[PDB]
Amino acid sequence: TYKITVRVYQTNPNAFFHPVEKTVWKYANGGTWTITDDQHVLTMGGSGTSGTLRFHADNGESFTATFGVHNYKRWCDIVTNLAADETGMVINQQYYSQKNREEARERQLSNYEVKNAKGRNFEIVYTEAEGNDLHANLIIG
Amino acid sequence: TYKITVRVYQTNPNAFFHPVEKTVWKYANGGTWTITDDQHVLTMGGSGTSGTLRFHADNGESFTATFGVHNYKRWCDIVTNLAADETGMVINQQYYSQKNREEARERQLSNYEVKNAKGRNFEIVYTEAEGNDLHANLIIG
Ligand SMILES: CC(=O)N[C@@H]1[C@@H](O)[C@H](O)[C@@H](CO)O[C@H]1O
Ligand SMILES: CC(=O)N[C@@H]1[C@@H](O)[C@H](O)[C@@H](CO)O[C@H]1O
Repeated sequence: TYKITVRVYQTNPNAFFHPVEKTVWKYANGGTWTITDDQHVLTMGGSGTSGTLRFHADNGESFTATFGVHNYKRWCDIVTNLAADETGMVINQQYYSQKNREEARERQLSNYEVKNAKGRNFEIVYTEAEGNDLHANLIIG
Repeated sequence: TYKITVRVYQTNPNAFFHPVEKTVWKYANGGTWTITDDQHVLTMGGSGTSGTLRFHADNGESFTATFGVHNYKRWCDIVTNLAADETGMVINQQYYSQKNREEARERQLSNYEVKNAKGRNFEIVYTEAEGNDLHANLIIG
């Protein structure tokens, strides 16, 4: 099994984001999202699956942060500028069907950042980036 | 918009279930799962969508409880004896393509119960079953 423990950092007082969806993809015997000490903990049955957290702010901004393991190496991606019909479960499935998402997963990134249309930065950084007990920061700008 | 507020009653000390996935379907401008006063709150953009909570117990038992609005009336369904590849997001999507799930949704039930292979009962009952501010108990046997 693989575990990814996620700590969320919010740095900008002009918004407040909160989790509104948490999904687990069906490969590698699935998995579970739970909470321990205010951290989001994804446990997966083996290498080859992932889970997505969707966040929403009062001002209408939203994004997904997806975490997984591909051929025993961690990966992550952020999708911003979400339309109302781009829920977390829609995005999570796309990592195994849609070319640009698949390629993001295949990059096996220990860190990734992107800006939305409003210019806000979002970053994931794995602070424990190897082995079966993985830890990442999600930093919202 | 439609809101469904869910209170979880665990009645049997021989197991302990906790939520491990919370998904939102893409129709009707999607929606959001949040928590207020230990209650799971689903808000949806209009009629025609739903959200799934998956629960897991440390003895290996699990189930999905899905809540939504179909043709302006609440619906619910429970799926248990889940295979490892039947995550919450898998089940949630099935309500919009798999005929038996579609039919369960279209029944617009305000009350439903079912047993798993171990003989445990699971029940959803809407205590406020009318209008746009809906309230349900999820009762674990
Ligand atoms: C601006 C933005 O969010 N771009 C995302 C990018 O971060 C992601 O790597 C890619 C593939 O999933 O999808 C894009 O929509
Ligand atoms: C034992 C069990 O979970 N049976 C479920 C039933 O409750 C549900 O109405 C139906 C359609 O979704 O799918 C079955 O697998």
